[PDB]
Amino acid sequence: DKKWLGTPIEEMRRMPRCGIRLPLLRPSANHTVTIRVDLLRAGEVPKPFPTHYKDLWDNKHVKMPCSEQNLYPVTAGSRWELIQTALLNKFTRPQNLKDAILKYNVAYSKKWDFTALIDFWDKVLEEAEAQHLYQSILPDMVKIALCLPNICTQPIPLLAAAMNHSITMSQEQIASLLANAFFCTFPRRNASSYPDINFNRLFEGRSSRKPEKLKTLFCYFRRVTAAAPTGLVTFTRQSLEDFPEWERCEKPLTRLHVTYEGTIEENGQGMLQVDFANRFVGGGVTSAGLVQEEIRFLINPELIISRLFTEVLDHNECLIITGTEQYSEYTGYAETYRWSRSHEDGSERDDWQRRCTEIVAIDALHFRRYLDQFVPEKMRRELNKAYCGFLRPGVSSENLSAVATGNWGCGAFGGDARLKALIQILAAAAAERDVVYFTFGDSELMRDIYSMHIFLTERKLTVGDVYKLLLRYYNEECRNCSTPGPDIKLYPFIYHAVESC
Ligand SMILES: Cn1c(=O)c2c(ncn2CCCC(=O)O)n(C)c1=O
Repeated sequence: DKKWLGTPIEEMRRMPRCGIRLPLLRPSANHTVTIRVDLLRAGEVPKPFPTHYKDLWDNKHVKMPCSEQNLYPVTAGSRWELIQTALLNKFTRPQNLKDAILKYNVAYSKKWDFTALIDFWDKVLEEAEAQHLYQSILPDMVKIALCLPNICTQPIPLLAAAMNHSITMSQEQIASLLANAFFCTFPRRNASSYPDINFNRLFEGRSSRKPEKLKTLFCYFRRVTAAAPTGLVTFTRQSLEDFPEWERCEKPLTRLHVTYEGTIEENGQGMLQVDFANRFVGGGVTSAGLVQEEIRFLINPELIISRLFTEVLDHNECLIITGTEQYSEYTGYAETYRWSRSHEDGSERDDWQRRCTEIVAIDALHFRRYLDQFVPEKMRRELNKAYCGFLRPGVSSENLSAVATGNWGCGAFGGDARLKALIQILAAAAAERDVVYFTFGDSELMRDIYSMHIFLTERKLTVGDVYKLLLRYYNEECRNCSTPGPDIKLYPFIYHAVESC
């Protein structure tokens, strides 16, 4: 019968109800705020601050396509003026859009393949859908792109490695920026520690995934150019310098809800939603990937702009994004992913007019050899990564939502689900958060995670006791194991070890 086990999900803390009343929104050395805070009002489009466009062109800020420093060889010409010229033409065929984008990307005229764009327009859409795309959606997208200097007036700092810094910007500013990314306008982003931002890889090859990606993104573009979204989104890079001594951590485990049904994004509303991220945030979203991270970034595209400014994550870092809106629904996953329909996001907004949706990008390690992940160094790494993603310095536990997650770094990256579940349970306990864990049809893993959790909680083991058990497993079954897998599985080992004692 049972579709879930443990603590009822109803009993887990959610935003906005668990939330702290926010401090007043204001810019500081660690918080860039790109709108008029004095004028922020529910239901109104935020007004950019400053009033007039200010340009920085340096290695600490985004290089804006509308910068006077964005030049091209004629004698230098203004590449911004060239962009305007190229994009302010009627498109009636996909080649027209390709050629427009190539006018200010001349160096890529042989490298960039547009097959997926051509096939989407010509071979996937119905004739009327194609016509709507080129008569309405694309010209609307061009106009919001070309409005960039009136919309994004404030230089945007890069979130570079080791910085602890936030950027709070409007959904409207994001929309403008992403339309630019679609038209591949961001300079010096094509030719190494930053993800791709321009959408050029979205247009290449013949993956059956590409039409679904494109439909999902057009769903967003149609929505945000028809009526400006009125909210804000904050991006925070978080870097911890000190990590727990896990073997000494005396904290108790927290509560668990575990289910083989539901999704993170729908069932975990209001909770801290894990993005199973690439270290290059968004991974394959505007190229060939389509698993958990790429899906979330497609259905909540404001996530994608993190790639404009977020340097590759180091082992002690994460990215926390608050306020992204869901614009699409889907079915399937990976090679069966399909766009279903438009989504009307019902989420409340906090006092900064952010949707009460908090997502954290934590990248797992890739394990070439399965046993490599049980090495103490590798276990501590994953614990500390997840801990960084879950910890909110200067917030009490009662104000912290549950963590909504699942088999983080399992699948392509070769992670063990039962290990990673326990790692996350320990990270969460240390950060004083409950765990809501989704196994996506895998009912045996639901029961196993549940049985281990209740076992350890009833015997009141601490984070440190459990971590020492993981060390014993490494020392006794892994370190001098003759074979690809060890003699005894982790969970059975832990049950025998504690029941022994
Ligand atoms: C993280 N995650 C999943 O793992 C998931 C899934 N749906 C099926 N699955 C299971 C994997 C199915 C597949 O491998 O194609 N969803 C929606 C998901 O978020």
